[PDB]
Amino acid sequence: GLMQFTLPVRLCKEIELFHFDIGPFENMWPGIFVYMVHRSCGTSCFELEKLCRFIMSVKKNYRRVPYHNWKHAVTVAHCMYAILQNNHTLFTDLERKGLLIACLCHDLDHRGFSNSYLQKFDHPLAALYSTSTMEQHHFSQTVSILQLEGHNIFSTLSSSEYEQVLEIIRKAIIATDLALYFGNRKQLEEMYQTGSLNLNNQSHRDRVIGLMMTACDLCSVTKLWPVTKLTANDIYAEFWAEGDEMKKLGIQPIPMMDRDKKDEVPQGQLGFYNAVAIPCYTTLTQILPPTEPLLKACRDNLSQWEKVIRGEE
Ligand SMILES: CN(C)c1nc2cc(Br)ccn2n1
Ligand SMILES: [Br-]
Ligand SMILES: [Mg+2]
Ligand SMILES: [Zn+2]
Repeated sequence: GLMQFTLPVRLCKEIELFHFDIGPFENMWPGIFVYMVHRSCGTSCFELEKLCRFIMSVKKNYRRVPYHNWKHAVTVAHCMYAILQNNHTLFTDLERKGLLIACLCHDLDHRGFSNSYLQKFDHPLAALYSTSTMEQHHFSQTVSILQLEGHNIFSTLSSSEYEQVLEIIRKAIIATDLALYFGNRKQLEEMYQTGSLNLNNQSHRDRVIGLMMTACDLCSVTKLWPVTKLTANDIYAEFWAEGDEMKKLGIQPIPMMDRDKKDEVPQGQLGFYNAVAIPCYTTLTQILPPTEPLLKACRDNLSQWEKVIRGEE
């Protein structure tokens, strides 16, 4: 009970900032996650023995793909940590517990392919779940791991608190389906501007937690330019692999995914910052003013992609 995790000074300070990079030392990522849980939640939220066993089973069930991997899991959990710490009083005990676990689990057993590719492939998971295919699988794997002997980090919740936290985690993971993001932000935009947004309305919290999840999931666009630039390589390596597999099914992939059309990437990143990222962190800043640094960092990187196009790097 008296066993804190402590990090080296540079990490101890930088981890509090939205733009923190968890680094290339895999073996430190579990301790980073626990540190965050302890400061975000308490030293008491989870039995350390069970948490550690839950973390290492979650790690095992992320695959060795270029981007949708264990590092992404922890990166996305860190962004949620930064949002929760800069918005101390807005979130219940259960939400703080549930959301860091949601973020760590959100891409469990991802194979590096989109919901579209599963459906064109006719992957079994596409028959089991017609929408938010991978996201329903990710929630399914989370529940599977939670039910391994020794792994129930929630065992000390009441029956009804347990049901609420698994419901927070399910909606949180489903919301990482970018197809659902557009409508979810449109509604939050209207609710904010007409003044009807009410954080005591459960259906409204759900929407706001969904946007937080989109923001954490996209947080690679809110890092320092060199982190953003190198992560984009990993993202495009999955896209081009998926484009290769589309060609194998006899389908010309969208250009984003065509490795013959790399030249078009900087313009494609422009489109994405403008269509998805900027609107996402704008609406999030409006709802949760202290998340402004994510918007500012996102704008800085949009500006960096504009420079790539103009031939200035
Ligand atoms: C090109 N689009 C779909 C895309 N998706 C992402 C997600 C993140 Br994080 C960063 C860049 N991109 N680029
Ligand atoms: Br990126
Ligand atoms: Mg995902
Ligand atoms: Zn993700």
